[PDB]
Amino acid sequence: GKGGKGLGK
Amino acid sequence: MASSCAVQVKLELGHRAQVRKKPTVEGFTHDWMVFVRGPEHSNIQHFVEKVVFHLHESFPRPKRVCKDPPYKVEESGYAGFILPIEVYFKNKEEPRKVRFDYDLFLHLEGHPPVNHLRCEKLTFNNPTEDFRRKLLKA
Repeated sequence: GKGGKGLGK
Repeated sequence: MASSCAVQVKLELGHRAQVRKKPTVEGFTHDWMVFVRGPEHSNIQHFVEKVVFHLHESFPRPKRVCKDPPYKVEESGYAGFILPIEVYFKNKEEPRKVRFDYDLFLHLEGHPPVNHLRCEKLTFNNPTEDFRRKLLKA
């Protein structure tokens, strides 16, 4: 769940 | 009866993202837009009741409902995420809706901007006459 936000494909 | 029916409809899911020239006061580095539409300007409102975009919990009012076209969300943010999209149908029979887990990915700064198109085909075996009629107007 947590820390699902990210950059890149 | 002797007769049987399979109706197929085309949906286009997609998103665009660009790095901002200046980030927002909240620290949002990207502007993005996500959408659901018919191919080649086809009017899916004939059979679509609403589209619900389930944004990440960090956004205010994260359940964004589009009862009419355009079915889209325009936002600013700092990172990509999986964005569940529910497409509700104008019917009183199953399936009432379909869900897609949409990959709302953002590129890094100094990379080309995102412009993604995802193609989905829905199949309805033996829909009701009323629902069949709505589907084939699109």
